[PDB]
Amino acid sequence: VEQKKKRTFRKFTYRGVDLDQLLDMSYEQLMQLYSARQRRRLSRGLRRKQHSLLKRLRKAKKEAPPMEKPEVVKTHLRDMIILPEMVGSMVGVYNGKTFNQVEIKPEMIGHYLGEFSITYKPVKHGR
Amino acid sequence: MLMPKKNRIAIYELLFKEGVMVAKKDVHMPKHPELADKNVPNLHVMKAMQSLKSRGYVKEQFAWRHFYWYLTNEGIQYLRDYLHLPPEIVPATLRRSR
Amino acid sequence: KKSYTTPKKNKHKRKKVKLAVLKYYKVDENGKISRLRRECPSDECGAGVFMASHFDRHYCGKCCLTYCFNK
Amino acid sequence: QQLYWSHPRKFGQGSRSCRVCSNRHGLIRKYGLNMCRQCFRQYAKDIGFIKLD
Amino acid sequence: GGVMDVNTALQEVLKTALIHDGLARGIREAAKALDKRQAHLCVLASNCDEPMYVKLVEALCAEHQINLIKVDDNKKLGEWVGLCKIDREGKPRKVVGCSCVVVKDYGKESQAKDVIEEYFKCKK
Amino acid sequence: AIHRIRITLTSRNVKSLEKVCADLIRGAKEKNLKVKGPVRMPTKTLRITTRKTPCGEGSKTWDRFQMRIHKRLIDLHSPSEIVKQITSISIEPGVEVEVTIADA
RNA sequence: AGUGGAGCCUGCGGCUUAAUUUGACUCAACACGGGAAACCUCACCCGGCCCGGACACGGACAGGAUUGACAGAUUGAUAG
Repeated sequence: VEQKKKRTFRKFTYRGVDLDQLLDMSYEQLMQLYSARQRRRLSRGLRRKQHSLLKRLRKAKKEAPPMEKPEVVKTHLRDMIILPEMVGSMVGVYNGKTFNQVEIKPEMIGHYLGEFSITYKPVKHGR
Repeated sequence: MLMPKKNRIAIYELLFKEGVMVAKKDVHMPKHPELADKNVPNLHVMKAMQSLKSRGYVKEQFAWRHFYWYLTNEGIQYLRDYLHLPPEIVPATLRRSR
Repeated sequence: KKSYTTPKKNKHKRKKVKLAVLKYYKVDENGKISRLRRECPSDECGAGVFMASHFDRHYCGKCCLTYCFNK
Repeated sequence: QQLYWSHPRKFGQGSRSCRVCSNRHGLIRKYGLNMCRQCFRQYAKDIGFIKLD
Repeated sequence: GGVMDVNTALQEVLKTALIHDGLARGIREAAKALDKRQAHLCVLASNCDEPMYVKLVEALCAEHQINLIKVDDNKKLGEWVGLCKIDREGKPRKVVGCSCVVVKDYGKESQAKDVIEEYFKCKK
Repeated sequence: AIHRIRITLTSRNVKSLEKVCADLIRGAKEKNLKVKGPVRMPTKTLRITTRKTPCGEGSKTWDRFQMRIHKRLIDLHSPSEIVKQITSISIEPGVEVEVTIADA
C-alpha cells in the first residue's frame, strides 16, 4: 500500500507540483518548487537531526512487502513534513500521551504529520 | 564523576598551590572557571572538591551561584602529604605579613 | 510528582556478566604469543588488544567505535 | 553514563536566569544586569539606582 | 643508594608507581604494559590459581625486555601495590590479589629504585 | 609642538565631578597649558520601571528608579605628555577621568 | 468622555481535558503576578536516561568493582 493512483482522487497539485512528478522527484528537487513552509524547514534544518527516525521509516517499509504497509513505525515528532520518500508508510504520530496511527497517502504530501493526530476533543460540556 | 584519580589530583594540586579554587554552578554550563575538567556541567571539579571538603581540608563559601574554595591550615598539611612534595613548598598563603 | 519511576536491576550500571578479559593468545614454551582471535592495526590500539569474534563483525573495543572487518 | 543533559537554549526567557537564583518572567537584560526584577528590588541600592520621581 | 633487602626493594617502587599512575595491575593492564618499552620491571606471582596465568606473563616478558623476579603469594603482591590501608577489622577494598604486576616508570631516584635496577642488571 | 588632547570626564555625582573639573582646569593653567573650559554634555537619564508589588494582586503600583550619568569633555591643546601628566595626577577615587590621544 | 450592549483580545469563573501548572476574590482578586508561555520553557500531564548513592563504616573485588562500544534486538532516540 504505497504511492499514487491509490488512495487519491482529489489529486492535482499540492501547492504547485502534481503528485505524479512529486513522487518521482527527491525532496531536494521538491523544495526548489513551490513549497514555502517545507522549504524553510529543510533549509534551516539541513536534514534535520531526525536521522534515526527517518531510517526506521525506510527499514520497516523495506522489510514489509510493497503490497502491504509497514509494521507501524512510531515517532515523537509531528513537525515532520511528508516527503515523497516517506509515502506509503504507517506512522505512529505522538501527541504527548497517545500515538495515533496514520497511513501517509499521496494526498498528505507537504502537510504535517501533526495535522492528522489530535490533542483535542470535538469539545463537550455534556454535549 | 567517576573519572580517574589523575583528574582529582590535578584539581587538588591547583587548590594547594594557589590557595584558592573556583567553580560555578549551572547544569547547562560546559566548563567551570580555573581550567576545570573541561566543557562539562556542574560536576567533576565540584565533586572532587566536595569529596575533599567532606573530610575537612577546605572551606566553601557560596554566593551568587558560584563556589569559592578557600584553603584551610589543616588542608595545607593534608595536601602536602597527599601530593608527597617536600615539607615546605609554600602554598601561597602566609607571604607578606601585616 | 510527575510520572517518573522505573524498575532497575543494574538497568543503570554495567557488568557484562563477569567478563572473560585477557586469557587469549596461545603460548608454547617460554616465550611467545601466537595469534588467536583477530588483531587490529591502529595507532589507538594497545599491544595485547583483540577484536571480539562475533562473526562477520570483528571490532576492537580499544578502538573508540571504529575499525571493523566484516569477513 | 551521561549521554545528554543539556540542550541548546538561546531562545525566549527560558535561556537565561537571575545570577543568584533561577527564575523566569521579568528578567532585566538591559545594561547587562541579568537579574530578575524581584531580586533587583533588593539590590537597587547597590547598583546606584535611586527614586526621586 | 642502599642495598636494603630484595623483597622490600620491590614494594616501595610498587607503591610509588601506583600514586604516579603507572602501576599495571592484573593481567590485562600488566600484559599491555609489558609488550611496550615503558616496563622496566615485572614481578610475578607463582602461587596463582591455574599457572597458565604465570605462563602467559613469562611469554609476554620474552619480547620487549625480559624481566623476571618471582615472589610468593598473590595476595601479598596485591597488598604491596596498595588496595588496603592495613588498618581496622575490615577495609571496603580489603586484601585481595592482583597477582603478576608490571611497573612502568619508577618515577623517583635513589633508594629501592636504585636497588632493584642494579640487582636486575647484574642478574641478567 | 602643541597636540590636541581630549579629556573626557564621566561620573554621576555633580559635586565630585565639578571639583575634579575645577582642579584639572586650575592646575592646567598654573604651569602653562590651555585653560579651555568645560563643554557640558546632556546628562543621560537611565530609567528602569518595575512592579512595586511581588505577586500582583491589590492595585497597580509601579516604581521607577532613575540613574543620571553626567558627561563633560574639555579640549586642551598644548604639548604631549605634560598635559595628560599634570592633569591626571592628584585624584584617585570616584570620578572617572579619561585622557585621550584623539584629535590631531 | 463613556462603560455595561456588539466583534475580537486578554485575565478570571465554570465546564471540558491525561494536562488546561498556579497565586489572588467588594474595594483591599480579576492585560494583575513587568506573566507578549511553540516544543525548549514548565512548574502540569505522557514516557525515558543518569547519580551529582559525596563522605565514613561494612561487603563484593583486581581471577576484574566499574568505563566505552561495532552489528543485531529495541525505542522517540544504530540512547551499548
